[PDB]
Amino acid sequence: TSGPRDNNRNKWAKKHLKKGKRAKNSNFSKFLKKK
Amino acid sequence: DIYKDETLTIPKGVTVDIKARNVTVTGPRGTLKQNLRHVDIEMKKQGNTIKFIVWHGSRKHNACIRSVYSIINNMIIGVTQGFRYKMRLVYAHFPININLTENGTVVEIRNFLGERITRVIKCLPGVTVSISSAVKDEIILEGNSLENVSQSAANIKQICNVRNKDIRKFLDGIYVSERGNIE
Amino acid sequence: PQNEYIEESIRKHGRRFDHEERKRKKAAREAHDASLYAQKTRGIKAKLYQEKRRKEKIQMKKTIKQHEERNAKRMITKATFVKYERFIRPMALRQKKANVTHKELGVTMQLPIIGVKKNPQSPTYTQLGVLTKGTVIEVNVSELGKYAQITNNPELDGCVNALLLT
Amino acid sequence: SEFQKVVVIDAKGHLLGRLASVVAKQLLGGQKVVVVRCEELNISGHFFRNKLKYLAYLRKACRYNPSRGAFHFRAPSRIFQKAVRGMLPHKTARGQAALEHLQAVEGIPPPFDKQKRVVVPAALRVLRLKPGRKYCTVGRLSSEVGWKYNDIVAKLEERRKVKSAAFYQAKLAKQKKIASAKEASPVNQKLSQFGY
Amino acid sequence: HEGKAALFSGVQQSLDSFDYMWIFTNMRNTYLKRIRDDWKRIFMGKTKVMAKALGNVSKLTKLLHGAVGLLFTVIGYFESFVQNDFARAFTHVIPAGPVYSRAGQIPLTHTLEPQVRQLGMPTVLKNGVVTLPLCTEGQQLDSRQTRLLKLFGITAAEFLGYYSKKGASVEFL
Amino acid sequence: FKRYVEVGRVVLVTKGEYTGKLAVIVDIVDHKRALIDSPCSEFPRQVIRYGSVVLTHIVMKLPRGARSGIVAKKWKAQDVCNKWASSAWAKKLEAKKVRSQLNDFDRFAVMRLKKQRREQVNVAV
Amino acid sequence: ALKEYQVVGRKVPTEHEPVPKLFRMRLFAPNESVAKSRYWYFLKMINKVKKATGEIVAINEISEPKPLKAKVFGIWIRYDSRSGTHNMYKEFRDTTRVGAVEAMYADMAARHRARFRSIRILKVVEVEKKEDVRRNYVKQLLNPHLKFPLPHRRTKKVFAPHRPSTF
RNA sequence: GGCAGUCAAGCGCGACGUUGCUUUCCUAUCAUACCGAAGCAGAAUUCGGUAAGCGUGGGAACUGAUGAAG
RNA sequence: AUCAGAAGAAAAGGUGUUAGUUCAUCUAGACAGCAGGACGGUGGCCAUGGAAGUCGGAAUCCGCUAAGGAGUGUGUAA
Repeated sequence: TSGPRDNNRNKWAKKHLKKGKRAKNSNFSKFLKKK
Repeated sequence: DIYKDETLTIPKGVTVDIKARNVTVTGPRGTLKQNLRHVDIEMKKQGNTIKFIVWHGSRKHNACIRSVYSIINNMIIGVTQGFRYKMRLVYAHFPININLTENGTVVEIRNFLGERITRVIKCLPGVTVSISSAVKDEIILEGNSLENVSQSAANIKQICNVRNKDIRKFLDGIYVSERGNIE
Repeated sequence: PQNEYIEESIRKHGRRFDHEERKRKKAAREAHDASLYAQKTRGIKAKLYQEKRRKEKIQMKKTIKQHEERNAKRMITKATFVKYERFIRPMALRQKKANVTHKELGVTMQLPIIGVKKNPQSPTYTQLGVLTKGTVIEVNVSELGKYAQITNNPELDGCVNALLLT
Repeated sequence: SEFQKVVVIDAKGHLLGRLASVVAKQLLGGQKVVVVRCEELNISGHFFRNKLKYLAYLRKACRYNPSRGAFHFRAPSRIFQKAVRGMLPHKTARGQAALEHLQAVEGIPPPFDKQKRVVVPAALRVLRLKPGRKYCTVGRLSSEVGWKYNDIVAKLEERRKVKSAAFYQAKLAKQKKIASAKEASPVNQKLSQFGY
Repeated sequence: HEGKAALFSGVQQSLDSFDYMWIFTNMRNTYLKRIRDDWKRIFMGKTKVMAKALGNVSKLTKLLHGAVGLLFTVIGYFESFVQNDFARAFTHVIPAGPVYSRAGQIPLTHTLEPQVRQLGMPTVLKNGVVTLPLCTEGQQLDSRQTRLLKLFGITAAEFLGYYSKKGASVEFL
Repeated sequence: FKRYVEVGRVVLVTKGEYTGKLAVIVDIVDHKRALIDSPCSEFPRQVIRYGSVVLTHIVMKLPRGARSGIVAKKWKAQDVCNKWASSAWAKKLEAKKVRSQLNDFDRFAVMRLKKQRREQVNVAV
Repeated sequence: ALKEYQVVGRKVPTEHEPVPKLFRMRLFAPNESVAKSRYWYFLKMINKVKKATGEIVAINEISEPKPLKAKVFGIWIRYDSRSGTHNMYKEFRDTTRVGAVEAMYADMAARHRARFRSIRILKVVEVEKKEDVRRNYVKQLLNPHLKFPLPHRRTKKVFAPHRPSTF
């Protein structure tokens, strides 16, 4: 596994957060901001 | 001693300026700016040359005199002749993927020993890398700042760095062979 | 794995693309690496590294000298040998054999103690036949009867390293 | 030669242990000292020099109700306020009455932007330190230990300078008018023989 | 010092030599010894070192520079015969792919395992077989090309007065 | 622009009994001492250190180690005095020497001077 | 300060020795009571004439004949170390023999932490030729084209109004 | 490691050498993290380094609950 | 000095530092840096599957020169 301040569990996550959740969140708040 | 002087003749580059304690070295290829805070040394201009002087000091500061003389000369080589380096890849069974993006800044590398790890090699500011077309498995990276260019390929050498295996049998990998000027 | 069935196969398979450039730079970096390894090291491990360094400096100096020449309770707590026996000597503490080194021959050989001629500590110790440094002890010299003086303290050492008096 | 009722000491370029000793005497002298740009003070020795000399001070806490131990303050202002706290007899009635005459703040608040900012010529870095030496900046140092307000003050101080710069050109344009009017008064040139 | 004195003393005796008045690169040391073998020698030392010891000699000391030496074997052999040898640092071409040490003249020693690694040029030794212009005419002799021409078959090097005892007429021809 | 320590460099003694006298350097003996002279005979030739002197920008042509008369001979020809006075540096320091001989009534007469001068603020509005 | 003293002396003449020899020393001493004490120190270790035997005849000062001329002094020192063995040769560049030995003491007090009695100066000669000066830094303050900016600049009254120029 | 012998740095001994037998705290890591070196193809294994954070070689008024007051 | 500074370890180490002492060469060209030469008996005899200088054991001699070590390691089964 890894630890709290483990870069190995954090370096790949930043590349994993580039795709996946980030664009869906941008798609989530767009309709939320719509009146 | 009381003096330690070394002067290098300024070439036809656009700027050998050292004003405001900064190396604003501009040449024919472009303009480069760098901080001049390596050491408090006398950068004196004399016509078509720039003289580096370390007056009334010891060797601890005097040893750094030749570094700025080389650093400016290194900047002069990039301003006038530039830098162009070619790195050679080695593939045996699984070819290593390489994709130049953001005008060759974002290097999308994959399939290093068939690995699914996405290797993104972000280039240093001011350097453009490209896959050389003359020789297969060769990447040609060129730029003005050789220090940023050399450290980027070394980072690229540290990107797909082999680990957890015998270095003898597992020998194919990323290497640098050509390191020279752009002119 | 190595030279047998790997090296010649590696010759047909090629080596690393920078197998030579990495070694020479590391070879040149070693000339400056030994100073910080001598400066930043501390503790017993530094002295151990200094022990070999002092040995290497001595080894090179001898080689430099050679190359220049080439260019030219009542108990007995001490070791014993075996009313009047007021103290107690242990069976493990009693010693019967001793590493007897001849003075002229220089042969450090384990030999049995024929007897105890004289103990320099006390006559009661001589009566008890305790093992101590500098004591006169009878030793069989047939396989070499002779006396000997203990050149080493068998109490702190644990072994009766004695030199022949003859 | 100053007995102002209030002095403002701009602290960029000063040393810590030499300004804190100059100030500590003027506090006991009865003045009212304000030290602005305390964030841009200097300390002899390189960046890690005081860094372990203060990371060591973080390892020092009481072993009874550890919320009663030493209070290791992280602000650049309180770094220097600590320095003027051991220099004064702060356990007497004259120490704790002197300490409330000192106001040590970072940046420059507007109540002291529009006033004179004297400096100490006996504690300055460009004088008291050998050229080409190792020195660390407190406000650049204490940020790495917990003072999380670096990016705001460096932004805030940049706005104040250009506003003060705009103040200066109007002031600089003011005396260029009186530069003409000083010699235009003819009495200056024939009656300069009283030295003036 | 003594080695320079040994060459100056020998040159003084070579200046007192009988005749043949000889004043005479990229070739090997065997070429000089063979020239010494074809001489009843090969001894140059340092250029102008004997001139520093010797001090039309004044005009000869001005011309005393380069590779010269006294010998007595000749004139026709020096004028006509020039030894072919590899030069120091034509347009030699680099044969791509599997190459031979004879530049294609082998009717091909491609098993150069240590030399290819010592070359540093862009030639991949795939499956133990090396596979990739060696030089250019009218250009300076490149040292890397000189290292390549050392392995290649390029012998591109063809290796004035009579200081007589009674004549002593060192001509400038 | 940067000024240096030469032979024949004009200096100014800032800390000493001859404080404020224009003197010229003669020979450099060390990194802290030197040889210094001035044509004013009240200033004897002597070795000033650099901690109690301030350089001056004006330089003058002189070989090494001239005797005092030749220092005066080269001083009178290359007129260092009244070349120093042309500068704005001399204007303040000389006026510092007049504004300190000012008595009470003269320092009261300057009050009148600046009262005749203050109402000159009539300017191009 | 320092003051170089010419000292000569002898022992008490006896019937066996009607005329004692006279011994001259050129040494350095901040006053005269230490000169005639150091004088019996050197002469006791060399000539073995004790203080209970000898007498002192003449003390005079040697002012430097050319204090306005720059010079270079080669300095021979016998230094008494913690092993008591050092002969030392050192060069100083200044104007006066009085001033050199003060600087000689100061440097010797720093690098080798020598006290008063731990030093016995042996010989002081005004070395003159440029080819005999055997020090690199002394040689460089003696080239005709020498130059340097001022070191150690610093140009009461605390609370300066503006920034110092420091140029 | 000690005894005997040969040297010999050097100042009669002489160094490295050579010949004879005989709760919590602390890293000094026991695993986990990361690397270095090794006949280390891989697995597995050994050695070394950082590393005591957490796990599985040593040391030994305190927390609650109200409370006036610039 | 990456907690320097305001006897117990101490023998010794530093491509740490500043001053020095004694030696050598040095515009007959310092050291370095680079170009090139850097040879022939000979692959001496044993040593061996394979040892040509470089797995290795006594010599380790020589013609040649300014120079070549039965060879300084790298290196190949050689």
